[PDB]
Amino acid sequence: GISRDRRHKHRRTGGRMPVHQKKRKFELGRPPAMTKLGPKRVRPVRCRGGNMKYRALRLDTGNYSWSSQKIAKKTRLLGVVYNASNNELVRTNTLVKNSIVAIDATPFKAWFRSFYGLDLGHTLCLQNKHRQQGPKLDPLLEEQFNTGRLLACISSRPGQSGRADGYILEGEELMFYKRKMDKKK
Amino acid sequence: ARGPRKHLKRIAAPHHWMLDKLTGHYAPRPPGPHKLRESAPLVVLLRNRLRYALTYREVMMIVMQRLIKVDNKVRTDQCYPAGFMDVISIEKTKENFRMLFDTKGRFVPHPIREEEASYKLCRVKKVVVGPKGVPALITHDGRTMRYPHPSIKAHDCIRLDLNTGKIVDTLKFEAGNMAMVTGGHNVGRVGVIVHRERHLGGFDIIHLRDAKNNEFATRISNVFVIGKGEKAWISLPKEKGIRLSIMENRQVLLKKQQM
Amino acid sequence: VQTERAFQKQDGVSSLGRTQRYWKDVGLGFQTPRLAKESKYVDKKCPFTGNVSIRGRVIKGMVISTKMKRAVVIRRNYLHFVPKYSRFEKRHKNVTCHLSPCFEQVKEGDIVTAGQCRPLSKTIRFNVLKVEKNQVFGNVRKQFRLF
RNA sequence: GAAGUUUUGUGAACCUUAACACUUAGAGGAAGGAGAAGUCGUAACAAGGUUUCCGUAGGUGAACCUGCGGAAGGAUCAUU
RNA sequence: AAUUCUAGCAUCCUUCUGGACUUUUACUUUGAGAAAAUUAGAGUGUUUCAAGCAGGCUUGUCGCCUUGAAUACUCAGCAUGGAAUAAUAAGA
RNA sequence: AACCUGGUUGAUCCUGCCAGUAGUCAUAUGCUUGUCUUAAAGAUUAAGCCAUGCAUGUCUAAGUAUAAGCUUUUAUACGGCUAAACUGCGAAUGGCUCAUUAAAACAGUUAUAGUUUAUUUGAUGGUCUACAUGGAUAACCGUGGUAAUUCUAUGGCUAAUACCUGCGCACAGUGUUUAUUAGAUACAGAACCAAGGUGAUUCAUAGUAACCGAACGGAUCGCGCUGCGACGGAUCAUUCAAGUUUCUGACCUAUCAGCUUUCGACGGUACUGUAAUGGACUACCGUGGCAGUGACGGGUAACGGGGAAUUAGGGUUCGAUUCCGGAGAGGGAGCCUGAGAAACGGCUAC
Repeated sequence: GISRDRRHKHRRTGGRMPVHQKKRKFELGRPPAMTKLGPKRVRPVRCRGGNMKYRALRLDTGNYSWSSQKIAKKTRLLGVVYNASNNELVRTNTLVKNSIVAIDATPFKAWFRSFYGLDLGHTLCLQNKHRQQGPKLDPLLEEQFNTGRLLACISSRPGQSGRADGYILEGEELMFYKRKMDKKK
Repeated sequence: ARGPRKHLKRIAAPHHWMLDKLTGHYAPRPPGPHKLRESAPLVVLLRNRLRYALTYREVMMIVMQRLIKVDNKVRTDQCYPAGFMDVISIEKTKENFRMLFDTKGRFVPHPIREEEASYKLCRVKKVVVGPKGVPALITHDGRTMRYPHPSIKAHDCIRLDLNTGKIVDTLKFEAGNMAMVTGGHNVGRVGVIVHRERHLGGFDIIHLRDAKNNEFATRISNVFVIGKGEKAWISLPKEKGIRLSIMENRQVLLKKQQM
Repeated sequence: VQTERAFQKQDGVSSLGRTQRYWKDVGLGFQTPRLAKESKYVDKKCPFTGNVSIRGRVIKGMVISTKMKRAVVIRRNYLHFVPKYSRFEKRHKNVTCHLSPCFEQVKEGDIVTAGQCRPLSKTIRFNVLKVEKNQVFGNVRKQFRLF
């Protein structure tokens, strides 16, 4: 199969490396699941140890943590927007780690109304306390909410876990990727 | 290759068992509490030390009576690794054997009293926090005592009760505490601890001093604290881990044989 | 500074900390340099800044080139005994080696100590710990020092 | 969850060309040594009957010969 | 008293209560750790011997010798005492 | 035993080889051979090819018994004893060989904060019709096919520690996945307001906010309000390991001097992949890396070492072969099952 070993390929000197052994199962690799958007499917691959490792193939949804507010919501995905490594993966909408993705933002907007009551577009006391405790929201995130979208980095490896998780972009990361979206335009 | 080796060979066995060269191609192979080369299997006690059994067949006939215990627990497997500072208890004869290191560098079953054969010592490998934030020792034996004192650190011994699970008496690892060696060149030697060098990176070593004022060194993995500065929790074997010299060991031996 | 296609960010610092900088203390009797703490560079593979343990060995030697990016190559010299003739023999091995941009102006023919770590690429196993400025005249590869 | 099927990767096997390696035929040419005794000279060893020898060049049945510059391992350690 | 090793005093550090400094190594010393078999070798009448790791005492019976099967050997690497020799560094 | 004799001449003294001499716990071979103890033996060339038979199977009081079996004791669920068959575990060890292979393997020496681990040993854990859930499968009976085998179809029953489901406090556990706070330490304090563990970490662990079902929280068995142990399975150590990994080390050859790269050569960033680390692999980006101390290539009648022969010291030659690694099962390649195999007394293809 796919040999991960160093017995093939050159030495540092530029010399062929002698090989007197057949391929070994512990020097294994497997074909890469370029997982994407769509309705959910996932395949348990039996690995070394007996231990199972769940290969993503299509993922609709994911758990995405807002960092500053300290909450996380289950959310549907819309599209893959940017990738650092390969522009072909954005072309096909392929979910990988470090991949920048669009997100519904109606879970966060419903929470932000309920928690604070400043909104976007007996308790009251609890809301005020929460506001004092924690709601200004960046100027760019204010514009971003108006579309009904957010931007977020995929943090999990979908191929290993069988799960798209991530975190929402904010501050310097958000200002950075807004350059290289606008530059291609 | 391809998996674990089920046979071990004679000659490729440990030397400190003292299995002979002829009279067998293979040797008994001990996994249990202890390592392969820091233990001795229960067959070669019965046939090649205590001389109860003649054959490998007869050890099965002894052990499947459920007469042999270790640590107040019946072990049915004939090739069980019974190592350093384990108690053995046979109910018929009513005699008990604590395995210590002989001064030459061999295993020997030291016979002991009935009240003494309750307890045994376990030097702790490290201390570590388990789930629900509970603390827990782990031993050289591969026990895991839990809820200790905060007092108890790494590289020091604890008297276990065995009749019950719990600890009783701690000991500390410091200068002026009695300490046997369990491995390497100076095995079977007991002396007070003078000093330890740190060497911040790998392998701390300890210089320490025999009761006839001979000075010698070992790594900390080998060193095993018995008791306080002079005196000891345990009973010791013949010679008490002095290790007298080569010409002395000659002189005492041939003086014996003339009767 | 953001040179590259992905956002270069230091792990250790959370997104809550966006002023704060992470710096490790590598230990083994090696002091953390000041330019690691003060400066704003990233490096994944730095001992003092990122996830890499130093562990096992430590190697001194002479730097012979600094051409490739964030990495050097360090000529070790040693005598090899030849027991028939009862006499020594000068050999060498070029260890290739990581270095971090806390160390400014690492010239060719400098002395450099370097600890072992996990394999970062194919050729490099070792990572730098500390450097020393010295001049060497003519060729560097001629210069035999034993350490 | 079967047969069948789509695109990938792992990839045996066979073939074309080329190079490298190793054996191997060949009319004719031209070496070396061996025989065991032949034919033609006489080159060297004595100042060996033109002292011997070197480098290089040309010539001749063959050893060899002669030109130019060296060497004594010469046949002279030597005479206004 | 020879032969070792070591404290002082001729102007000789200190931060503390063993380690930090003395440019750095090589070198030498002691020590660690490194499987046995083989090899050298302690003990022992396998009838001798090559071998082997056994045996030896004794009308005593929970047999005894709190029985023996020692020990050495195994460039590079880790550690350490040291005043020469030789590299190497430098030139408040 | 740190050893020397014959041979150039008419004779001498040299350089110098040739021949003699001795060993092998090295093969072959000739002639001869009374005894006992120990004992190498299809390695050398053909890792060429194979008739026949054998070399891996296994049951306890304790997984499943309606043999239309046995056995005298006679039991309204089941008397025991057991063929057969299903399930479990093993078959990856051992044994044999030396064709590959020259910083490869191996040796000593590190590291695993870069990881998997059946079993053993010791720990831990109420938090999600609970007097008990479901329907098929052998052997067996009936019955065929084919020239032929460890080929097997159709029909009829019946089991589980096989297979698959699955309530539960005494919103709510543990685990997975991401975000993220604490994880202190060279000194004493004052005033004001709204404490595990390493040389060393992002380690152990606790806390916060959610995520998924794809994993645990026992529908199991024997002896005897109550004890003992058989089996199952999760996490954490432990042990038997294994995979990578640091440094240093090898025979001849220069009638082999320049190799490596757009199709990974050396490095960087970000994926992917793996049990995890890595140009291991993929995108973009830089132009490096090795070499006169022998790179690259060629030869070996080359597996490496522990060792063997050899009577000063220093050496020279051998090591297929008792042990420890390594590789292979006619040549190559692929793969299932499992803790573990790129297995060959397992399978698929040329």
